[PDB]
Amino acid sequence: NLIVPKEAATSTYIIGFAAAKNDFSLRLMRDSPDIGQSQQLEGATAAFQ
Amino acid sequence: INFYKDSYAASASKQDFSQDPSKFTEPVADALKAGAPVL
Amino acid sequence: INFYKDSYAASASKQDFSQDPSKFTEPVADALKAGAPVL
Amino acid sequence: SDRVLQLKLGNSAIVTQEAANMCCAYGEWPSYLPDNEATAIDKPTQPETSTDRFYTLKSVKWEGTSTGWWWKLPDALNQTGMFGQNVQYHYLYRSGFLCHVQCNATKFHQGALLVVAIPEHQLGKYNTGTSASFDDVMKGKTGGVFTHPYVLDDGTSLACSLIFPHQWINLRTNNSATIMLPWMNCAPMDFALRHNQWTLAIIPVVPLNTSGGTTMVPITVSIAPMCCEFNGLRNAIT
Amino acid sequence: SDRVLQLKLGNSAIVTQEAANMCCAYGEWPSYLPDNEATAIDKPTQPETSTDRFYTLKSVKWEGTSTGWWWKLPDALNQTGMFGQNVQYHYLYRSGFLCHVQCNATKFHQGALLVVAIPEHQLGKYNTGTSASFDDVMKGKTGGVFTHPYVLDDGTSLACSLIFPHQWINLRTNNSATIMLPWMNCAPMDFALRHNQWTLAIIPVVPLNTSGGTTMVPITVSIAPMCCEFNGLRNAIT
Amino acid sequence: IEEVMKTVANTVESEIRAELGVIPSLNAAETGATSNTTPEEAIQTRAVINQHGTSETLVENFLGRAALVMMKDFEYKNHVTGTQKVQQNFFKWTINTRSYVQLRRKFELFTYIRFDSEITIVPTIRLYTSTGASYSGLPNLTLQAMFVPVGAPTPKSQDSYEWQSACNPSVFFKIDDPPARMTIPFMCINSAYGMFYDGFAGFEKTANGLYGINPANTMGNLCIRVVNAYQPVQYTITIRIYLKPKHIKAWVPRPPRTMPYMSIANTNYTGHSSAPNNVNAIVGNRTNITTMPNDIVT
Amino acid sequence: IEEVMKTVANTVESEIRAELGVIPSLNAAETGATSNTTPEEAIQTRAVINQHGTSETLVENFLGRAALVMMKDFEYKNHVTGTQKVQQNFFKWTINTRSYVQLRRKFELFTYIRFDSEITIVPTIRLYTSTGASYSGLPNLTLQAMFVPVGAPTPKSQDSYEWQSACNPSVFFKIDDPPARMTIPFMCINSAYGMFYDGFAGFEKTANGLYGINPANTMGNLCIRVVNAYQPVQYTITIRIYLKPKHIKAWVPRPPRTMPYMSIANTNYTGHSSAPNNVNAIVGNRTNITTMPNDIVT
Amino acid sequence: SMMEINNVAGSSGMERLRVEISVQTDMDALLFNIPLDIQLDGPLRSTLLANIARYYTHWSGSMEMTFMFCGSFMATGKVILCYTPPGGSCPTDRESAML
Ligand SMILES: CCCCCCCCCCCCC/C=C\[C@H](O)[C@H](N)CO
Ligand SMILES: CCCCCCCCCCCCC/C=C\[C@H](O)[C@H](N)CO
Repeated sequence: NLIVPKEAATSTYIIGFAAAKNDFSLRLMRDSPDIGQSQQLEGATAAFQ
Repeated sequence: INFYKDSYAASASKQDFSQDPSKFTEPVADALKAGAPVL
Repeated sequence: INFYKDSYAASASKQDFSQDPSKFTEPVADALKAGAPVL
Repeated sequence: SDRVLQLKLGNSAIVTQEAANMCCAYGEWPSYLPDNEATAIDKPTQPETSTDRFYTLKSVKWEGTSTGWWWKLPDALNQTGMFGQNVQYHYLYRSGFLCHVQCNATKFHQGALLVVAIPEHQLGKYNTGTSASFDDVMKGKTGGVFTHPYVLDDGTSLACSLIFPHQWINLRTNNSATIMLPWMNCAPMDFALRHNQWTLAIIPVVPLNTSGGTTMVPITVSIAPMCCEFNGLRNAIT
Repeated sequence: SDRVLQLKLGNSAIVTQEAANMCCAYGEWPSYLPDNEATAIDKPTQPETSTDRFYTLKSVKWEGTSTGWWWKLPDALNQTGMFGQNVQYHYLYRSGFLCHVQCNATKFHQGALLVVAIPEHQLGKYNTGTSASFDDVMKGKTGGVFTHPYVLDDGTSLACSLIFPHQWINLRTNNSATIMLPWMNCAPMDFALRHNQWTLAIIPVVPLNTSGGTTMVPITVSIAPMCCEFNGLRNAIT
Repeated sequence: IEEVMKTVANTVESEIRAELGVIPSLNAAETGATSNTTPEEAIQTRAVINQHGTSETLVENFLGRAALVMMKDFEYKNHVTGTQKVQQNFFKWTINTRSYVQLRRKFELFTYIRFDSEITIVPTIRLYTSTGASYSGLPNLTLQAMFVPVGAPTPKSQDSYEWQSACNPSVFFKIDDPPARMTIPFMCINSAYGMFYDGFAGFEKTANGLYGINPANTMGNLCIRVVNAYQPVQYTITIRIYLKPKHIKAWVPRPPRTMPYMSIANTNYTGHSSAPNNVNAIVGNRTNITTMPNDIVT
Repeated sequence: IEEVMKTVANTVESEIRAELGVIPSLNAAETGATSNTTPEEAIQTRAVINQHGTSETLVENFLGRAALVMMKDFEYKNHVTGTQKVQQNFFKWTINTRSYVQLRRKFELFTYIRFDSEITIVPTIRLYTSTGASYSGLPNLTLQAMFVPVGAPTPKSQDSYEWQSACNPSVFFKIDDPPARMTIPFMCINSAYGMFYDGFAGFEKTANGLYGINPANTMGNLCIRVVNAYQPVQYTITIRIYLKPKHIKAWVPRPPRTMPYMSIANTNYTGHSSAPNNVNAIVGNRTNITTMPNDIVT
Repeated sequence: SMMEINNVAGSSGMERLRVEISVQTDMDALLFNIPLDIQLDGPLRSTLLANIARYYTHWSGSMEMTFMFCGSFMATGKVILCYTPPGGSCPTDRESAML
């Protein structure tokens, strides 16, 4: 369980972290789905004037 | 094949297999051992 | 002629004349002789 | 000398006095996975005498109208013994197999069986576009029967299937067939519940003729896993 | 240095930061049966990473009126994991055990537990002539509770039970206890379903006092079989 | 054993044989072994120094030939007109090697093949025939073929922003140039490609839909577009992809396919309505087992 | 230390451990060090000789790929008609590498990068669709791309006299040729390019307008024109510039960008209206912390 | 790097990076679970691991998850963190999970 004294808070937090280890490897580089464009950015077309 | 005078014209140099995961994973003053209690 | 860095880019390797017809034609535990009665 | 044969594995043994020979597939012998080729890093379990032993399936009755029979070779054992239990508790499996087929008759009976082990026998369906269902292929220890053995239910041919490791059971000469199968896979190990490495097929190429003798002629299949090992222990799922 | 301890077995590991020490029963370590002492001649199966690993039982709630708890030490695992399956498929069993007991509290809680492993704890009954029934003793993974812990339910005494391998869990000092048990038997091996070599007993000699803090204080038992081997493979019986 | 065979075997001389206990021409097919009876012990042979080579029939030379793997046409116009708000001057293809039976049957002679793929892209162009179909020549358009691995975003328009391809490899090639060519490595997650998969691609036990689908045969997508903006006239672009394998290694030979293929996802069969290549009759029929169909009339 | 790693680490065998005072799986994240617990001391491992290479993921190979850096179209006609007295068959671009997010996010994984730039210019051409839009093929026009450093005069017309380029480097390339290619050196005034600048580009303390503008990122202008005089018909020229870095050196890795970009001059963020990639919720929502969204139904 | 284990509606900003552990009134209780996926949207998708890995298609090798307790000094507890190899459903009881 979580056991706490009478005067201590009964709720606490965990932080979780993750990582690779020294045997980890990646192959076949692609484009990440984490970003994308829909329109020209602000000032993008201003660079031509 | 590089027939240009300027060395920066050459192909890519994709050959540097040295690594140092320790500047990021263990950047501490006192080296941590294995199995020994950290602090 | 291969001027690419990756060895898989090379031409075909049509040069391996070794053969072993025996994994398919005689894949038995006891080797069969010639002229001797099989079983 | 090569007509008698005794196979011993764990607490099980089989003798035969009219064997033809022993077929070792592709001139190979089962062995454990070397460290050179392994990928899963956890320590494997290698039960030897509790898994590497003969399991005798139910017999099938050879009739005059029989088309043939097949067993998906891990799938046929997944529900059987300590092998099945290890298969259920572990994510990853690897083994060879030693397949022995028994069918005895008299000197007046006649007929021939093709005992052929087909690696990665992806089953086809006749006259339909939809693929085979889970039930059509995951028949378990019961096995299936061929619909069109002449094309191996695969659009290939029976005639060329002799390229695969095989033996015959010609009733005038021999009453048993034995084939030893190594690990067939691209991968070092596999999930035993969703992929079959081998199919043992029994096909009556020459039809049985009793000629007044005993009519109930059964075919019996005994399979022993070889060099079993398992990885990724967890809870049991069936 | 001796207050922190990590135990690793197969795919399971346990850490503790307030251990007292480790208790190795009678200065002994589990080991496989040597050929010098064996009697069954068939080749044993020795699953290592699938059986020699920690199994965490259900927790028990420590109350102010608690008398104590016990687990019959093979019997508690006979229905659990690959150990249980091997126990079911084999006539003969042998192992040690590594028993770890977890009970954590605060610096304001108080109480003491006697974690004692009793070899061949033949259970007695109070105020009756008839012996204990099968249900009274074969409690499985649930374990039992002591009726009269002061006589160990055995007409002996709790006070002298410190002759057996034991550890304490004093809430002001430590929150875990670990005892490692070798094979205790006259015989080289035994039928795991009708004889228990060890009883792990948890007895609250000093009663728990919450003193305004958290009231639900559970005790958790994790046991790992050590050097398991099995003989006499057959069908599974439960 | 293993022997190096640049040529085929010679024939040696043979002589009259009349021995007791020696039966070279007698075998036992039940053992699973092919007959070892050689011509010199079947008949009285002469010597023949035989210099017939075996190089043409090597597996590397048997499979190492470019064959059609994909072919697809699409319209090059302005599709924004109407109710369509997307330019759509492109197409997407999920890479498979089971679409065209010629290459497919040659690959399915083995269970596992490991090879690098030499890819050649052959574009053709025509001018659409409709009303004002006054020919004016074929424009020299530049095309972009982008490889899109599993999990990468896929373009939805000709003017999508997935076409920058910061990480996805692309080739820009023109109509009038030589065909585009690049090598894909052996890119399986296993040691070899499986031509056949006797299993399911999902951990979940669905009733149907996943038999024979190999989890490792998920090579991804090929997207090809026209870089140029639309012209006032419509053209039809046809893209043909040729695959040549190289550095080939093949294991476990299999019976060749005899029934016509029906799908790219399964081995389903129906055959023809009558022999040859029928589910009951692979070889054509002769009148009886005593009839030569092509007999010399002497 | 520094180790050369052609492959990844092997796994060694491991055995039962029950030691006092040894706690490999216990760490302290407050020190700022990542856990050093290895698999062999977490679980009982087998030996594995591991031959998985690490070359594909080198920084040189991670960044050394051509990506779109600029794309711009302009009209090729006679603009002198009307009230415009300047030919204007050209355009000017102020060089930046923050216009297209695919390359930008890959660069902003580091604070400083030193590289030479391999520049590839890909021209496309179309025929404008208006009235007499009778197709007659795409002309083989020659284009001039002139690099204009800071402080050099900049062309104001197609027929300006800045196009002699006695000192400014120029490339003359035709539509039907292969794309033009040249290497720009590492041309920063500092030892490396800064992807981020936490400061101001002016000595004067203006209220706003100069935060995040790096003084060294003033690479100058690229001016591209059509050398040919105007044709009787109007064409649209589209110029795409691809940048490939090479000889790359990267320092100080940074958290990847998660919010969509909004400008090329600042790191301003707004996110999406709902998860994923929202200012309050980068990862999408599940029902609760006890819910697998993709759970095998056994 | 931190995992958004608490990626639920209602949790905004930093609330997503931390998991509340509180005094239970039921033993053997399930606290949370983490979907071990990198391509799909999940707790791993916030890590630097998953942000570099998603630039590639294939991966191999062991990972690690580190958990940190940020309660008071006087709070004690014991938790078991179990990894289950694939093949079946997620364990919902501790007796099935500890296997
Ligand atoms: C710079 C790359 C852009 C062009 C990319 C072209 C991709 C086209 C590939 C078509 C054929 C790929 C074949 C790959 C694998 C094997 O053949 C299959 N798994 C069959 O086993
Ligand atoms: C003969 C030269 C004529 C063509 C000149 C082409 C110039 C186009 C250059 C575009 C990209 C230049 C990138 C230069 C520097 C760095 O990438 C930026 N400072 C970003 O840090």
